[PDB]
Amino acid sequence: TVIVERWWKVPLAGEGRKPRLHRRHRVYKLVEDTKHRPKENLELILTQSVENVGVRGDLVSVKKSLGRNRLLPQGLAVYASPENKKLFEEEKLLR
Amino acid sequence: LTYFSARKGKRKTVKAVIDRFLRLHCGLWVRRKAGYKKKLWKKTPARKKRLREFVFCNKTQSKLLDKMTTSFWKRRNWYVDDPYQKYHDRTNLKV
Amino acid sequence: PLHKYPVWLWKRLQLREGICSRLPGHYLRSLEEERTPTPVHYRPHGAKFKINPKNGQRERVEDVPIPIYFPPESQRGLWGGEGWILGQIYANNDKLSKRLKKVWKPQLFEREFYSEILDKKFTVTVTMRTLDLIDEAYGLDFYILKASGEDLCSKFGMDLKRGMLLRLARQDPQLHPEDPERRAAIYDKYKEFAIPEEEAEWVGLTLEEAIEKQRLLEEKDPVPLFKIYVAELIQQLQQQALS
Amino acid sequence: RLQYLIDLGRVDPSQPIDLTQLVNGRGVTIQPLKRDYGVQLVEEGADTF
Amino acid sequence: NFEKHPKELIRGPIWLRGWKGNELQRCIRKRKMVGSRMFADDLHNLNKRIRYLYKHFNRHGKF
Amino acid sequence: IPDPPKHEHYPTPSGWQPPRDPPPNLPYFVRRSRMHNIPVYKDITHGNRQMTVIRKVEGDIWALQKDVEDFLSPLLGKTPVTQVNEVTGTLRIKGYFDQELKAWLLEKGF
RNA sequence: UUAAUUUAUUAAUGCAAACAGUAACCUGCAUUAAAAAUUUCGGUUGGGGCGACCUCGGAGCAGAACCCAACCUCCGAGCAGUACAUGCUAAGACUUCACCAGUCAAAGCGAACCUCAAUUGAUCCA
RNA sequence: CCGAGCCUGGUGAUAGCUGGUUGUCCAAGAUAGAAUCUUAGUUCAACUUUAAAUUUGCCCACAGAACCAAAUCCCCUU
RNA sequence: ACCCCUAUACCUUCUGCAUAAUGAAUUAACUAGAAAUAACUUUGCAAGGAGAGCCAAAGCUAAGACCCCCGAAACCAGACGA
RNA sequence: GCUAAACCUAGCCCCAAACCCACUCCACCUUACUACCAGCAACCUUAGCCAAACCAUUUACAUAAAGUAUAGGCGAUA
Ligand SMILES: [Mg+2]
Ligand SMILES: [Mg+2]
Ligand SMILES: [Mg+2]
Ligand SMILES: [Mg+2]
Ligand SMILES: [Mg+2]
Ligand SMILES: [Mg+2]
Ligand SMILES: [Mg+2]
Ligand SMILES: [Mg+2]
Ligand SMILES: [Mg+2]
Ligand SMILES: [Mg+2]
Ligand SMILES: [Mg+2]
Ligand SMILES: [Mg+2]
Repeated sequence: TVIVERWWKVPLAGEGRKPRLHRRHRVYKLVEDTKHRPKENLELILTQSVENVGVRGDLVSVKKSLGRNRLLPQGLAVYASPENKKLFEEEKLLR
Repeated sequence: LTYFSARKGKRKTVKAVIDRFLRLHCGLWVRRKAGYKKKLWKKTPARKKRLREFVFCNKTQSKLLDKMTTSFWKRRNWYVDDPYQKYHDRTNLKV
Repeated sequence: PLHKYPVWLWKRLQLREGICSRLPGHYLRSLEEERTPTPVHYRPHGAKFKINPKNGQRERVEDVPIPIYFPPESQRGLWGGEGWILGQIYANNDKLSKRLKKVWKPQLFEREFYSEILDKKFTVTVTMRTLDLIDEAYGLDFYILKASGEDLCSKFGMDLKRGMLLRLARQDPQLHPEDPERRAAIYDKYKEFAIPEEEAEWVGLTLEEAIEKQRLLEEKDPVPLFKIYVAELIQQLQQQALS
Repeated sequence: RLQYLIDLGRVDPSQPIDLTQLVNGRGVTIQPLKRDYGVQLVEEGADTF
Repeated sequence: NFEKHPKELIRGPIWLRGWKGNELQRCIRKRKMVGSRMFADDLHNLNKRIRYLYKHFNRHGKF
Repeated sequence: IPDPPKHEHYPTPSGWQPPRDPPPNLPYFVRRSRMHNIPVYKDITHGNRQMTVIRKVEGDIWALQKDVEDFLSPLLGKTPVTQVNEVTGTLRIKGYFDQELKAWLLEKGF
């Protein structure tokens, strides 16, 4: 994904009006890319003990690739949704 | 100088003039002397002094400036404490 | 001469006029909505007023979206809100340097997605942005449901959504027997959403498709006039008997 | 100017002189577009008031 | 009692009803007021006229 | 527009004075404006040319003109140079004599 | 094209992004190439070319208030040196035949007790 | 009619260049210089026209305008 | 009626054209100055004017009155042709 | 006296109002106007003339606020 700042300034047109645009408003200047960004980490609840990377029942911050192409498809983990979190807590308590 | 604009069909102002000059209500045009913020070392003090004064434009120049602007820049403006306010109106003329 | 209504309104008029009027009220509403989609390729001016530089003065600040271009590859599989950007660049980002045209493409992929409501694995063209969105909404199904039609950005996605809605409505067996409890559980996950069965049929359709559907619905065979005549005769006879 | 107005009947000094009253009288014409911020009282008829 | 202005008496094309104007100006007004619901073949012509007119006024003549 | 209140002593401050009753019998009469001022005005035709105008004149304009001439001849050392227009009861007198003219009018009692 | 500005196209690379593991194919940003693409080709001139010149000053033509040309005749300049009140301001003038640029300058307030012929360059931008 | 086809559209393209600009009668009315990719043009000045306001305008007579011819400037009277 | 005397077509372009410089066989009909600021003018009202907004140290409202035609080689977009 | 002249009314222009058109039969996407036999499919910024007296960034495509704020080789102009 590319974020593209618009050079040349759209001249500001009303509440309920489209602002017509010019072939110089078509000129852009890319401010940032979503790529070339600090890689973030995703939260997952583990349904199974995995190696040293996760303890069963616990909520861990994983590398996103690992989450998306291994853990989630293989039923080894689930998203940090508030829904199932409660359930997991309950399970822990029971244990 | 756009005697008729595209959308409104009114005359436009050449904004260079507006940037550079001050129209007194009497229709004198006041200008900062050129070459006044430049190469001041080589210039003799008297010359510097001369260059730091404001100046009144020639009749022809004034006329040109009037043509170049719209009637808005020629209105009476009642500023609170503009330093030039006293020069707008003219006193004790005789031909 | 002059036209009665302007040319931008002709399409609207057309809807009123014929077969498009026979389409239901809840469907045409969707067509008419056309809201502002989620910003993807530009940072928005979140506040309506900013106070600019150069002069210490507040002024209004509207945010005009970058037009975007979706090539027909993107209709086949879920891309995000993002599609191809078509624009121009100044050469070394000085305006006094040359202006030259530019096409900015999204980074495409090909990935599988299991959908609980559908019980099937869909290979999808999926941008990173889409993946991120999915993660945010947790389930792919959830994302499909949650994502507003303008936001979703694909015909395929829309279709999927429609299917999901239908499933929710009917309460049809996706897991077949030996998993009724499981099915119930799944359903309970998505008690939110779940529109009436008649509305969910029309969801995520083009105009032409909708029209076709409508036609199919009210095609039939023409009824014999003879039958009608006979009925009338019978009625008359009955009336006579009564009197 | 104010004095003149008073003399002429328009602008009643038994009431308060608010901007509105002045406007009604038609002593001071003012215009919000072109950024007028109201009347300013001036010294011009200081004596003979 | 000033219920109606004399400019509301006049019957004519909507774009110039109580509005004097100029050649170019009139064209512009037409384009804005009516152009939306104007015949393709004529709208184009109008646009062309406007283009020409601007050039003629803003550039071509004397003084 | 309201008719101005009856003050205690004329001429009022800001040098106003009403048109005195009864009307002074003369060949000419000068109505006042909307605002009850005596209608003599400055005018500058060109950049140079400066003049005064008495414009509400009624009846015998010629007589009025003559009177004006008589009045103003000792100041200038001339015959003032006047363009009367009979149709619209007016009087273009060359050079400003506005305030003086007004004063004269007041004295006369218009 | 070895004139300028560009590389959006193709070129490989390089760095990201995607990837896998263990003790390639695509997108984004950089790179230099190839290929191209916009583009312009100043004036004076005893035709044009070639050669020379193109701004400023002094002398002659121009003998006595200014002004006065030529690819007319002759010298030169594109700096120095001394200061560091080469501080502030200000009546009134001159002016390179316009404008812009230049010049002179009484008084006053502050202080003491400029030389030099030419010696320079607008606006916007930095 | 290929140094890059033809047609339509943008296109009433653009021309400091050339050509052309149609009833009567009267009046005033001529080329000091500037800069300028500028000398086939331009914009200031100068001259020219009109409408104003005005007081001086032209002709000019003695005096006067360094040193290293013809004349001119200034100039009261007239 | 000729014969006598006087008499260098026109337009354009020119420092200057009878020029042997351009154009024009002739008739007919068609064929080329259109825009406001700012001025001036005469009305209207007037320390105000104006049918909101705008202008106003005599103004403001009003009308009237100035600003051509023909002509490239060209450039680009989209069709059509071996 | 020949050639010729002359001649109103076809219709048309600009508004206003109102949202139009489209199967007697047969034929017509194959070489259209053809009675009768086994495989594709649409979407992808406009540019340039031109103006800037060259030319490269750049140049418009109800009323009032307002040709105001802003933009701009800070200029043309928008
Ligand atoms: Mg609005
Ligand atoms: Mg040459
Ligand atoms: Mg030679
Ligand atoms: Mg001079
Ligand atoms: Mg001194
Ligand atoms: Mg032409
Ligand atoms: Mg004459
Ligand atoms: Mg010739
Ligand atoms: Mg060209
Ligand atoms: Mg062949
Ligand atoms: Mg150009
Ligand atoms: Mg050229």
